[PDB]
Amino acid sequence: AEKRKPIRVLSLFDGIATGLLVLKDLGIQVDRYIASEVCEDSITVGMVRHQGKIMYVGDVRSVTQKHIQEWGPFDLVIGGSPCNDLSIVNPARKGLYEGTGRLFFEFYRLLHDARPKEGDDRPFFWLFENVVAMGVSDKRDISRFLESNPVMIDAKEVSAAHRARYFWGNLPGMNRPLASTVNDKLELQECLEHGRIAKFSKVRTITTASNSIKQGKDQHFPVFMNEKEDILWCTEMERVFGFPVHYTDVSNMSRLARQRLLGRSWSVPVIRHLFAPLKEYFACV
Amino acid sequence: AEKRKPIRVLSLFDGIATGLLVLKDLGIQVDRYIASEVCEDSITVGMVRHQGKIMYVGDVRSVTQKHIQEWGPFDLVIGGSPCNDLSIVNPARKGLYEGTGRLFFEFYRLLHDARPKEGDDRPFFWLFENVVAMGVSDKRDISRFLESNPVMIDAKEVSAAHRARYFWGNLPGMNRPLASTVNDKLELQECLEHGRIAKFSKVRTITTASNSIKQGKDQHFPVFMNEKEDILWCTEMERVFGFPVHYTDVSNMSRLARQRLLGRSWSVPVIRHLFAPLKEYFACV
Amino acid sequence: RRQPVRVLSLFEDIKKELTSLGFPGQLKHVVDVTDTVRKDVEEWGPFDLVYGATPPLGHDRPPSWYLFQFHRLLQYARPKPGSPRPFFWMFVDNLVLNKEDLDVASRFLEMEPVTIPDVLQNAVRVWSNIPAIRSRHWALVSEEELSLLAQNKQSSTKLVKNCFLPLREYFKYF
Amino acid sequence: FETVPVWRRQPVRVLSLFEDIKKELTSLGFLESGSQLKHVVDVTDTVRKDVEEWGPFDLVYGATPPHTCDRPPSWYLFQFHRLLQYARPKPGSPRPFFWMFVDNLVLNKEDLDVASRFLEMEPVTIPDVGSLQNAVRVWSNIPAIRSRHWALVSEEELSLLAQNKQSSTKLVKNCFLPLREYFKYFS
DNA sequence: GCATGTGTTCTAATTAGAACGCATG
DNA sequence: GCATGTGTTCTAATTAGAACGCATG
Ligand SMILES: Nc1ncnc2c1ncn2[C@@H]1O[C@H](CSCC[C@H](N)C(=O)O)[C@@H](O)[C@H]1O
Ligand SMILES: Nc1ncnc2c1ncn2[C@@H]1O[C@H](CSCC[C@H](N)C(=O)O)[C@@H](O)[C@H]1O
Repeated sequence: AEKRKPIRVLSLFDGIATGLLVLKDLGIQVDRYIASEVCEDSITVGMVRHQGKIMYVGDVRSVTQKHIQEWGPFDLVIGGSPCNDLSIVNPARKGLYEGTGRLFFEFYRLLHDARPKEGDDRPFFWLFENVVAMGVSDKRDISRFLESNPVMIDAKEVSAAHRARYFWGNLPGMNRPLASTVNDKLELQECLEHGRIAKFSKVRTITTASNSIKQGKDQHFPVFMNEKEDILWCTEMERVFGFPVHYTDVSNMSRLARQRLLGRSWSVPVIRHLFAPLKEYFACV
Repeated sequence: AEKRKPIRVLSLFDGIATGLLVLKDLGIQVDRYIASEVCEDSITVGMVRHQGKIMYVGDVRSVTQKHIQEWGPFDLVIGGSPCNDLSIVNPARKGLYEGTGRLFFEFYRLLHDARPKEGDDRPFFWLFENVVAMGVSDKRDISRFLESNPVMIDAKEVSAAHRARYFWGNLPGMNRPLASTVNDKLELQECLEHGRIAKFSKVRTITTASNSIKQGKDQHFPVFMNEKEDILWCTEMERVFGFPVHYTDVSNMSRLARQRLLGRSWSVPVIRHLFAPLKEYFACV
Repeated sequence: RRQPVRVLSLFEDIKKELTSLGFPGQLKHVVDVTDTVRKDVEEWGPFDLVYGATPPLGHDRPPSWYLFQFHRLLQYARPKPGSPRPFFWMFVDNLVLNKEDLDVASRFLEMEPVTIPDVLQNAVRVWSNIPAIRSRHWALVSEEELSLLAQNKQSSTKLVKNCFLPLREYFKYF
Repeated sequence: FETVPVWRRQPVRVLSLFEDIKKELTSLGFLESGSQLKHVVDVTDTVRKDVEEWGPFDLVYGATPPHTCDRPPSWYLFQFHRLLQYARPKPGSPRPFFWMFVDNLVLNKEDLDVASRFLEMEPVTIPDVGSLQNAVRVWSNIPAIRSRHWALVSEEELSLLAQNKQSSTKLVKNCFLPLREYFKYFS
């Protein structure tokens, strides 16, 4: 019996390298991790937090079919496109076919370019992520181009924050019930620094809008510290998202710059739940 | 004298609790650590990074004789008064008797109040720190009021940055030469994150100025990254000063707020050297 | 002695050009391809020509929609990797797509567009795998004129049908 | 703190800082007509060994200048406190130990707060004397000064005194009065 | 049901950058 | 000599906060 070989990943719209982070937590060997990203803040985090393992390739629109063949074969193809023109939180959203919603089709093209041809029964896994708060047509259109329906997973059941997301893909057992682990921080109190009191169990969805860190329409402060009320700290937002502490503390970034990266990123425990069955297919530490 | 006992410390102008950090690092058992601090950011760091061990008392001018007597007896009295009116880098400095310069006398008063009575044999140590770039008359008066001559200790010998500081005190072997330990990072290169290259061996004195991080009269950038110049990151400044990484990463503080705290604090290895022989005089857990 | 051709027609009706050019039902046409899964195109028999085109200048949907839906159904109607016979596809634009949409078109269809002119009056952009669509040293026309041609048309086909011409040798017969 | 019989009393040794009170203490009879009182003005280089050498003291006097001060107003207090702690006797010391700091309205509210913080007590307003003519603020460990019911002076009426005097006695010299029952009287 | 949102924009408070500053080892 | 400096105060550029918005599950 032939032994399992390290996984080969193409990560589109990588962000702060959550995919690589999760794979390394699962102890999965990764031979190559080729990621497409434009934001300087995102790429800088990736280089530092992973010691330059990631081969950064640039704009997703610069990635050709031959490049996919030349860099391949890819065992895993993950991606999470901008939802600034998809989410119904933006009254100025330009839909799926205009603005940045169009970037979704780049994941669509490259996914088709990365798949094995006929007569190739080799394992090929992929995952696409976006919000549930989008347009009905757009949700349908995404399902039509990917030829699949999304699994809905709220990070509310695995973290201390609401985050209902859609997940398209063929990962083994995407639909299976979510189980809590020993190191799953479900309560807000678990994510706070010492001497700080949590007012709520869960917090609402964290966005790039800085005031999304305040709960309710009344904009309540989430945390009480020392005779005054306070918002979540950057270190606490990281723990809420399931990221390592001080993960985004690079390149002199402010609170807003860090919440911008975290705001658009994945919930680590959710991705871990989805990537966990990949351990059965590839080499491990 | 049955055995060694945990040290009782009075820290005036505590800042980011460099003293307690060092006492902890030396394994010295601490009975109490009473800090007089007024800055909100500073106090927050000390509360978080030391788990509310520190007993904060507020303004130093609010600390009375009765307070010292009740809170004590103190084994160690350390302090580093503001130099923003003492350092010659400030063209509008007010001197030792005006502005924040007069806060030095508050240390002089509390030192006098904390000292043991006549005929008392018990060990009592004190340490006072301030800059070298002060007036020749201000340096004179400080020595006169403290009845001692200071020891000039530059952090460049034990860290990766120039920091010529005067140290008044009575600690065992303050005059002995500085020996670089295995843990000390002596060059800027060792303090940088991955993928970063140092343009200089040692950086110049880091003040609260945003461009004290730049070098020379030409204002050169300290590091190289991706064939493009850059300044030091907050995490890197903490390595240069000798602090733990992300020690100041609290309360959503910006780069300025973080550098403002680091700029005014002590070089950790310098304090580690000075506090080193105190582990003989006190209980070490 | 070469068999005739199953044509899949997208968005615009070429039942006139293919019948007047002499190219009973061998042609399939769909107008709203929104709910067209893979099985639908598969059930409509094999295809030797998959045609799609943007609506005439001044017709009601985001210009990239036609380009994206074309690429989707085109990948549905491809034969086995071991080619059983001749397969051809072509996407026709009528100066609707802007500069960005042309970059998207070229990238998704993995080849540069051929500019098809008329004397200067009506213009057409063509993406096609036909070795004879490209072979024709097509009459050169400047882009600026093409932009002005659309600007003078806001105020309000032939040799493109001869683009069907070189498809005769592969097919039959009339 | 207690009063001792007349014959056991001794001539007071006085450390008079910034301002000589050799004329005030003589007219009251604390020093003989023949030359006991050390008057130092340039205490900037005065160390602890100097004061100890300069002989034990019973009364360490302090006062801010009325005029032009070469040094900041707070400089006089800080230096006074420094030397006072130098001249303090051993805990088992016998004779009366006294100290005094006098202000001629030249210390601001912030500097007044600092003074009372370092000397661990609030000052005493001594007026003299029918409109008010002169007044001084006094810090001392002398019982009678912080006990007598002096005339109450409004702060809004003291800043007026600092206005016309900056535009430029007997009862004021009664701060040394209650020191007669502790040391030798000469007449 | 209805209230929740991988967003964008605008406003005052802060930031990051740079000029200014001259006595001192 | 002559660079240096536990700072302060100018900008133009961001930060941090709040308002806005309404379709979707
Ligand atoms: N044209 C483009 N090419 C590549 N990446 C792009 C892009 N336009 C936007 N992006 C990136 O797509 C990302 C979408 S948010 C997804 C981030 C990711 N899920 C994470 O875990 O961090 C953003 O970080 C943005 O920088
Ligand atoms: N009135 C006061 N009472 C107590 N601390 C004060 C004060 N005025 C200023 N300070 C503090 O004195 C410090 C001067 S620099 C002190 C730094 C400290 N030795 C360290 O290693 O971190 C500043 O933190 C400032 O907040």
